[PDB]
Amino acid sequence: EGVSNLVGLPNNICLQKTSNQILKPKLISYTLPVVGQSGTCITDPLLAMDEGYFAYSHLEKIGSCSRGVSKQRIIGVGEVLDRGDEVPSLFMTNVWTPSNPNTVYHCSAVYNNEFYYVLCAVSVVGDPILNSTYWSGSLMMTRLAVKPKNNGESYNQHQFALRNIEKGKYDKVMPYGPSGIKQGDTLYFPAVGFLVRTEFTYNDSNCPIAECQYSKPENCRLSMGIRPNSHYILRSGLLKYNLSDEENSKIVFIEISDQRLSIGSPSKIYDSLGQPVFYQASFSWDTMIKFGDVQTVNPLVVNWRDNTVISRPGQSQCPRFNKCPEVCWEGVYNDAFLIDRINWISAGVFLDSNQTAENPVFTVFKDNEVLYRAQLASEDTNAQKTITNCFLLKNKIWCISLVEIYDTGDNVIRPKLFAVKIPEQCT
Amino acid sequence: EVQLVESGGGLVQPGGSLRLSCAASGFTFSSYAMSWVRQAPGKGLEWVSYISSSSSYTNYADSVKGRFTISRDNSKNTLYLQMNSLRAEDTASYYCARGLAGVWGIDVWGQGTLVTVSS
Ligand SMILES: *[C@@H]1O[C@H](CO)[C@@H](O[C@@H]2O[C@H](CO)[C@@H](O[C@@H]3O[C@H](CO[C@H]4O[C@H](CO[C@H]5O[C@H](CO)[C@@H](O)[C@H](O)[C@@H]5O)[C@@H](O)[C@H](O)[C@@H]4O)[C@@H](O)[C@H](O[C@H]4O[C@H](CO)[C@@H](O)[C@H](O)[C@@H]4O)[C@@H]3O)[C@H](O)[C@H]2NC(C)=O)[C@H](O)[C@H]1NC(C)=O
Ligand SMILES: *[C@@H]1O[C@H](CO)[C@@H](O[C@@H]2O[C@H](CO)[C@@H](O[C@@H]3O[C@H](CO[C@H]4O[C@H](CO)[C@@H](O)[C@H](O)[C@@H]4O)[C@@H](O)[C@H](O[C@H]4O[C@H](CO)[C@@H](O)[C@H](O)[C@@H]4O)[C@@H]3O)[C@H](O)[C@H]2NC(C)=O)[C@H](O)[C@H]1NC(C)=O
Ligand SMILES: *[C@@H]1O[C@H](CO)[C@@H](O[C@@H]2O[C@H](CO)[C@@H](O[C@@H]3O[C@H](CO[C@H]4O[C@H](CO[C@H]5O[C@H](CO)[C@@H](O)[C@H](O)[C@@H]5O)[C@@H](O)[C@H](O)[C@@H]4O)[C@@H](O)[C@H](O)[C@@H]3O)[C@H](O)[C@H]2NC(C)=O)[C@H](O)[C@H]1NC(C)=O
Ligand SMILES: *[C@@H]1O[C@H](CO)[C@@H](O[C@@H]2O[C@H](CO)[C@@H](O[C@@H]3O[C@H](CO[C@H]4O[C@H](CO)[C@@H](O)[C@H](O)[C@@H]4O)[C@@H](O)[C@H](O)[C@@H]3O)[C@H](O)[C@H]2NC(C)=O)[C@H](O)[C@H]1NC(C)=O
Ligand SMILES: *[C@@H]1O[C@H](CO)[C@@H](O[C@@H]2O[C@H](CO)[C@@H](O[C@@H]3O[C@H](CO[C@H]4O[C@H](CO)[C@@H](O)[C@H](O)[C@@H]4O)[C@@H](O)[C@H](O)[C@@H]3O)[C@H](O)[C@H]2NC(C)=O)[C@H](O)[C@H]1NC(C)=O
Repeated sequence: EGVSNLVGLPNNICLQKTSNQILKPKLISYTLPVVGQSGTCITDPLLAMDEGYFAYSHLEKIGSCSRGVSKQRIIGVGEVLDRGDEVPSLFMTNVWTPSNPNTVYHCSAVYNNEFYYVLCAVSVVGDPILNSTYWSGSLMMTRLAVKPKNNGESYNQHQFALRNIEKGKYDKVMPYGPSGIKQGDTLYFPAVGFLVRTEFTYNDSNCPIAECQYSKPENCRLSMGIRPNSHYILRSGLLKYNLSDEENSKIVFIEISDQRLSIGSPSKIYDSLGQPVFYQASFSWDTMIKFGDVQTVNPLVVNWRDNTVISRPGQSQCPRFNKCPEVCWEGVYNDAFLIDRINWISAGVFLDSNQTAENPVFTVFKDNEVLYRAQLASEDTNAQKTITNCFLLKNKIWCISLVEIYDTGDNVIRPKLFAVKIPEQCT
Repeated sequence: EVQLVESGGGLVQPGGSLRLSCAASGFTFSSYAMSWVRQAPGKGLEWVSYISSSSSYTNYADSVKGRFTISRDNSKNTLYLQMNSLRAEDTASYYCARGLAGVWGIDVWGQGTLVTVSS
């Protein structure tokens, strides 16, 4: 019994393409009525899962859901057990809330022996990626046990400021992504870099302008920054934290390779059937999904995937299915999880729209097509960020996905988590 | 289907002592976790207590750290709460669930129970 990661020989999942909806999503985020509504708003979700223990984080805003204020940030971990009718869910076992809510930004979780490290960024100038021209660079680690004890005071919660940073040539590092992986006694966190634009070494001749007649050569170089005349260009990567020493807080930034170099976006690195898989959101001209399995971690080189059917929507400047360099910084985070390696099958919640951010639809794509899909809400329900993680329930693969949707009787976009069972039959 | 049956009333003098019970049926109560949650009109969720499976770990909130203590009666499925020395800031509807605070819940909130502390 229990819940384990993707290891061993699971049950055979369907492989062919069919239209019969064999997917049965089940909501596991039953919230009480909000009678007496107000201008509430929940954003910046977080969901990590590993070896049967999950985490969660959210920022509750009062007012406009983008330019609002902060009231509370619930960051807590818990176990993953069966509700009883052979349906997995996320049971909470510990909850932590910081005192000042307008300090924590861009958290990142990871699993360890009997803890759950949550690496967040501390800033006193607002959101970092919007005001990075004055950020200090301090990073705070939060440890939350997955099984608290009576009167520990040092086992259920422990924080410490990260002092030493091994930044190679950048200026500031920051955790950027939902979750990471473990390698026995080493922790890895997804992150982004901040390099000076003037100190960037990138020849303006490797831009893929094969068939992009209506474009410009320097679009690749201009797209690496949040703005055309920006002062810092982003760079995805990983943060290494070797906790096997504990002599001094170490921060080792592992930059990504130059293959398909895009702007910095929330990245996710997870384990699947022994080999770690990597994901990177598309907040640049390259609107297609950026999947890939990692073969080398210390020097980060990921074998990308040439998927030409799954992408994310955006604005008019850089809409979906765009494969040409254009100066733009927009998109939505929609990841997936590798459920099989022999056939290289993935599964994730992606949006189905050209220039809007509605209609969240669960979909399973092998490499260049969609096998079976299933919608979660109506064709008009809005959605911004989706986080997908898969696990096992004693004989078979299950996937719990956090999909922010617009509830009818709530009038607020609350992060609701579903539960989809991958079937063992086609049609 | 999981059925949650709340109990306990309200309209008590300030500083009194009430006992809020909540029984359940369906899932095996012997090995799970229970937590009281409350919400006043105008605010959201806030955990009130927490308890483990074998009545080993017990957690509370900073506002009610020393007010009451949760219990467990695994023999006869129940969930008591011996509230003591309540204040006016405790007038809210209490509920029972299977998660500490979260935004979670693996069953529709059945009826709830209101507790009024005033005059
Ligand atoms: C990204 O980060 C940067 C950080 O580098 C952010 O920029 C910083 O913004 C803060 C804002 O507080 C600056 O601090 C001070 O701001 C003061 C603002 O004055 C008042 O403004 C509001 C208006 O109310 C007043 O209006 C008039 C104005 O004359 C008054 O007569 C009236 O009586 C009202 O009181 C008030 O609501 C508010 O509370 C302020 O009181 C500045 O006045 C102040 O100037 C000092 O510092 C100057 C040097 O910077 C110096 O020359 C002056 O003489 C004076 O000593 C001070 O600037 C930070 O200075 C500023 N940083 C920098 C580097 O300039 C930025 O906002 C942020 N952006 C985002 C999007 O997050
Ligand atoms: C950043 O990226 C750009 C683009 O790739 C690089 O610039 C290109 O460099 C290549 C060389 O690697 C150029 O290709 C050829 O360059 C020849 C240079 O001429 C002389 O150069 C060598 C020394 O390097 C001398 O020893 C020798 O005598 C050569 O004669 C040109 O002669 C070639 O001309 C051919 O193409 C042109 C069309 O461009 C035809 O009209 C000619 O008839 C002939 O067939 C050829 O061009 C290439 O041209 C460069 N591109 C541009 C736009 O200039 C940068 O070098 C790189 N940055 C760095 C730091 O390396
Ligand atoms: C994260 O941080 C941890 C530290 O906390 C890192 O773990 C360290 O990894 C290094 C790897 O180089 C370990 O160094 C090892 O030390 C061994 C010493 O143990 C015994 O060695 C002798 C055995 O004979 C050896 O002879 C030669 C010597 O080179 C070897 O080639 C042979 O194979 C034999 O092993 C004994 O005589 C001696 O008395 C010792 O008992 C050594 O044998 C290894 O070859 C290696 O040099 C280091 O010990 C680790 N530290 C800890 C605390 O475990 C970890 O790598 C970091 N992770 C990163 C950076 O990703
Ligand atoms: C989409 O895929 C689904 C995958 O499960 C399909 O469901 C399966 O469809 C087949 C073909 O119709 C069923 O096989 C038949 O089932 C009937 C009825 O089984 C029921 O029997 C009693 C009632 O008599 C009921 O109590 C049971 O619970 C069964 O549900 C049998 O009479 C036939 O002999 C034959 O076995 C499968 O049973 C059914 N799956 C399940 C789990 O029921 C679905 O049909 C596909 N849809 C389309 C449009 O292709
Ligand atoms: C969502 O996005 C999809 C992909 O971006 C959209 O599909 C694209 O739609 C555009 C708009 O039509 C197509 O662009 C042009 O299409 C016309 C075809 O009409 C004329 O074409 C023939 C041959 O040229 C001509 O002889 C006739 O007179 C026709 O009137 C042409 O101008 C071009 O060939 C060009 O293709 C895209 O081709 C098309 N792409 C794909 C992959 O289908 C889709 O429309 C969007 N939907 C919404 C609702 O926005």
